[PDB]
Parts: sequence; C-alpha cells; structure tokens
Amino acid sequence: NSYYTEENHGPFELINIGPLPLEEGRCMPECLLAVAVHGALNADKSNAILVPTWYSGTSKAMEQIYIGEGRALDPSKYCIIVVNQIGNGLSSSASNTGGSLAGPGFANVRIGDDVSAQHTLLTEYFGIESLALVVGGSMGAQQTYEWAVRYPDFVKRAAAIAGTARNSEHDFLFTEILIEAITTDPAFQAGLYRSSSAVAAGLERHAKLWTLMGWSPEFFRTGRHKALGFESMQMFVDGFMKRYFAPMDPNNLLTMAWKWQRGDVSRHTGGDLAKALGRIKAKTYVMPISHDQFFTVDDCLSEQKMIPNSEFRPLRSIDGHLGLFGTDAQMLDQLDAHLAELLSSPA
Amino acid sequence: SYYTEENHGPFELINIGPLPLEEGRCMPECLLAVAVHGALNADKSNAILVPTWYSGTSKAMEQIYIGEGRALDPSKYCIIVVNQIGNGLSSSASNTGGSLAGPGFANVRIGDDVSAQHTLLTEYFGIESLALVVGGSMGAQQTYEWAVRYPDFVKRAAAIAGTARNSEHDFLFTEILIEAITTDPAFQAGLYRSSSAVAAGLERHAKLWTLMGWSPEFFRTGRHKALGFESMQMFVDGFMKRYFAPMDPNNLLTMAWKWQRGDVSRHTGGDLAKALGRIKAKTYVMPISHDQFFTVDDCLSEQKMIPNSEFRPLRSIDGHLGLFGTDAQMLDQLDAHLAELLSSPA
Repeated sequence: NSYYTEENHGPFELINIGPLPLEEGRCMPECLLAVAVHGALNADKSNAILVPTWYSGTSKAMEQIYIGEGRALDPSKYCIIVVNQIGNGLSSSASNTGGSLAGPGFANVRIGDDVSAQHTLLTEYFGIESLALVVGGSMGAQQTYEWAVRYPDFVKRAAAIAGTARNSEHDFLFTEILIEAITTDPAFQAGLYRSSSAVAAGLERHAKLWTLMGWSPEFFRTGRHKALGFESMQMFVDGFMKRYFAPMDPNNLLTMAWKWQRGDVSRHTGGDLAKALGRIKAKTYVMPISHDQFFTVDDCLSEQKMIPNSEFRPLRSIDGHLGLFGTDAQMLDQLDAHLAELLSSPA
Repeated sequence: SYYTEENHGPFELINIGPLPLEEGRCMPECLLAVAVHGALNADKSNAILVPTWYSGTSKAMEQIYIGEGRALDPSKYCIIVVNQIGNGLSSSASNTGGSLAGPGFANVRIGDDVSAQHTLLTEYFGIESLALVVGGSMGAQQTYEWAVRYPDFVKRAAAIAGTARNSEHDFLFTEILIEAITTDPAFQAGLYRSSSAVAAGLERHAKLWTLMGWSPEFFRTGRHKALGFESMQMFVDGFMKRYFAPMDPNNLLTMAWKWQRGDVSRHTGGDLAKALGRIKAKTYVMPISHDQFFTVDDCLSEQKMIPNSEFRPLRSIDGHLGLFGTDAQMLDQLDAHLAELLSSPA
C-alpha cells in the first residue's frame, strides 16, 4: 500500500483497456495497465518499442537501467513503451483490485493474457500497427516470444534476454520451491494477511532462495558481493536481497510466479514447440546470460535453432541471472552493442 | 525402522569408549558402525578407509564402489567403511539415550569423526598406516581432515566432489535445506515421535535436492528418463522423495550442521594454505564437472595449495548426485584414477 506508489515507481499512467477474458476461464471486469512512455511516435508510428517487466519488477527498474539517450533504447529516436505486468502491484493486481478479485481471490493470469492486454493497448490507445522491437528480460523475455508467435506480423524485431520460449521442468520446480518459501509462513493466512510485512519470514526465505540461484558460485567466489559494498554473504543477503523483497506483496509474487511457471508459447500449437517457433517472422536475437542457473545457455541455444533467421548472441557475466539489475557495467555494454546491431538490421 | 540391518547390513557395532567432542560436550560411549571388506595382509599395509557422506550409510558405498573388478578390490585391500556419527547406524540422535537423545544430541564436527576413526583403527584394528583414504562429499571433508590431522598416517588421499574449507554459497545451500524441514510444525523442535510425521518437511527437502543435486543439463537431455521415469514429477516422487521419506529429521540436521562447518583451517587459525601444507600424502582432487555447490573452481583453488597433489576432475552432467552411481561412465573415470593412485609408490 506504501511501496507500490508513484513516489518510487513513477512516472506511469493508468489506462483502462476494459474487460479482459482470461485463458483460465475467469473474466476481469476491468483491466488497468500501468504504462511508462519514453519518447514520441513519428508520423507513420514506426519507431515504437515495447518493453515488458520481469518478476517482482516494475517499469521503473527498466528505465533506470536500459533506457537512456546514450543507450541502444534511445527515446530521442524511438518511442519506448514500458508496460507493467498484470499482478505486479502497479497494474491490476491482487493488492489493488476490489470485489471477488481481491487478495487470494485474484484470478490465474498467464503470459498470453499480458500480451493480449498489451495488444489492445497499442491499437486502441496508441494506434500502433507494428512494433519496431519487442525487448524484455526473464519474464519479459517470455512475453517477447509470445508476442513474436501470437502476432508474427506485428513484431518486426525481437530481443529475448535471459529467458526461454517454453519454461522447463527444472525451472518449474525452482519457482514451486519459491512459492512454498512464502506459503510455509503461518502469517500468510492463505493470503488474508493485513500487512505484507507480517509475512516477513516467508519473504526472507524467499530472498535467500534467490541468493542461491539468482547469481553464480563464481559471483561469491571472486568476491563480487564484496565489490558491491557488502563485507560478507550474511550481510549481502540482508542489505541487498532481503532489502529488495521486504516491502513487496506476497500475493502479487505468487501471481507472477504462477504465470512464470507456465510460460509456454507451444500452447498455440498444442505442445509442438518447433512448429510454434517456426511461426516467428521477426528478426530475433536470443541473448542468454553465461552464468544463469535456471535459464541456462543450453536451454536458449536449443530454442534458437528452431527460430528462422535468428542469431545466438549470449552475454558474458559471472553475475548470473540477476545481472539484469545492472550490477555488471560490462554486461550492459555487450547488450547495447547487440541491440544497436539489431535495430540497425532491416526488417 | 529404516536404520536397520535389512537394508544397510552387514555391519558390526564397535564400542570405542568415551569421546570428548570439540564443542565441549563428552559422549559417555560412542558406537561406530563398521563394514569390513577384504582381509589385512601380513604387515597390515593394505588398509583403505572409506567415510560415508550426507544422509548415506556404509551400504551405499559398498553397493557402488566396492567390488572385485573395481579399484577398491576386496581381494587386494581391506576396505573399512565407517558410518558417520549421527547417520542412524553409528551413535546418533535417534539411537542414543541419556542427555544425547533427540535434539539433545551434541554438535558433532568433522574432526570428531576422524578422531573416532583414528581411535578405532589404532586401538582396535592395530593399523599403523592407511594405503588410501577415499570419500565423497562429506566423505571428502573427512579425507582432507585426515590428511591434515594425521599426515604420516595417510599415504594416499582421494577427495571426490568435496572441499577442504566450506564456502559461503555452500553454507547457504545447507541452511535452506535445514529450514525446509524446520518450517514444518510437525518437527516440534525435534520433539516429534515419528520421522514420518514430518513428511511435508522431508518432501521439501527432497525437492530442494532435485534442484541442486544434479544439473539443468541432466533433465534437459532426458537423463532421468533413461533411469526409468517418464517425467520430472515422476522422478521427484519415485526417486527423490522416496529416498528421504523414511529418514530421521534430527539425524539429517546433525550431519547438516557438521557439513556446514567443514574446515581444516581451524587447526591453523584460519590459515588454509598452512593447513593444506601439512599434507604429505599423494592426493587426487576429483570434483564433478557439473557440481552446483562443490564446484570445480572451488576445488581447483584448494588443490593448488596441496603439496604433491594432482587435479583430476570427473566429467558428468549428473552433477553432485552422480555419486549414487547413476552415471556408469563417471565410475569408469573414478576407477581409472583410483587404480593409478593405488599403483603409485609411497
């Protein structure tokens, strides 16, 4: 109630896209998307770039790290549109919706529902017929693939950073343990808690589990956490990891976790992944992180070989998956060089 | 009901007497579960010591590594498998009475195991030197402790998938493994009357091992399918959960606490190089290529401090839990290495 505000996540505007029928059967009476727009559209509206948010992240995280005038995502050249996930606290979520969708009563939202909402937003409010580039990380990458598969003609270029088209079984288990880290807390009360802080024990265990998988063994072996200003592992868990998840809402995290678990573009073909990825007509750069523990390089390489006219351009960083937070300046330089080449490539 | 001779036999119980522990407390009587394979020769120079690993017993070692066609040959060597203190077979929280019963069981360290094993080998078997000390994971931690504590006693050493000093990343991993059990209300701070009552805690423990015990490439290539499981879900239940289900939470916590604090540099005051420099044995540091917490770079860092050692890593995508003998090729690599080690002069 105090963390998901405009004082720490602004600027963004709320847009009502209307009723949204979800894949799981339930129908949201009204769906609100928190949107952050940087840069202006040109005459024919051909310089639009779509940027989805990742797990537990907002539009503020993306703009502070990747969006800038000296960056590949240049607002002086492109109209970068950052859409917050449904269930991340800023958009329509369990923490801000009333009625029978309040708290644990919030419906099961899938990746396809996010893209469906974003497609309505771009057409009914912006009047955009095509996207120059769709770029996202982790869960944002899952939405990137869904976009490129569901609306192949709509997407000119695609950039998936540290994310897969179909969520693996090993990654599924990881998220399941992440969920149980919270639901094992008696203070959770099946989502009927009166304070996200009350569920501190679940959130702290949630943070420690991310410490184990979010980075890499080489990250802590070389003392990278010490170079960030933390004298030890114990202090890194508290001062960085626990600090991050503490003011967040358990229900929202479970909402995004459920969606993360079932990220799969092959549902549009009935499980056939190769047939689904073959539908992609956009110029796609598959960019996994070298030391990612659950979104491994071999996973993404396996999927890239199914995408026509794509390129496998992995990022080198020992910071692992959570290198997306901009802890590695060198990794960002690699990303800028890749995206610039992508945006320079014809469509 | 699980820690019996029907599935861990055959082994003998030996009373080595009182054992003063490093944590201050003193066990009135310590019983070691010992499995002996092969006979000693005339001068008793063919003795091999094999420690057990986490949640494992002496039965696991003999079923996988000990055999006539193997490097650990009972027809040539007297392989002595000693069960860890607190693994259910030896003196544990589940079989000791008095003030050491259940959660009242003392904090046992790696040095306490080796101290007990040294007392056993000299005062009861009359063995003056070991031809080889070989172990995996926690067994490797005891191997390093042996090579440092008693440098003249150990002729050869083989540490598979284990480090001399436990890292922070490995420490955290074990800490989460413990909390997987202690988050269960049925645990009752170790005052449960049935290990089965804590099934929910044990199941989360098993799933967490599935995430870290193997590797992402293990499940990607369908290696779990070749083991007889059509899916991940069917592998977690039929293999992993099946394994930890009949085990005792307190025993697992005892060995976890010991695992967390595996460090030979306590004998030198934190100086690891000075501790590893004490080793006079021929040492093979053999980490597994896809180990997630006992990484290759961790062991490589420590191998460069050990005099007259060799860095001979094992390649297997099965990860750390390849020690269960799931990878036939990894066993071939290990046998070739151990055979060359035992063939090397002393």
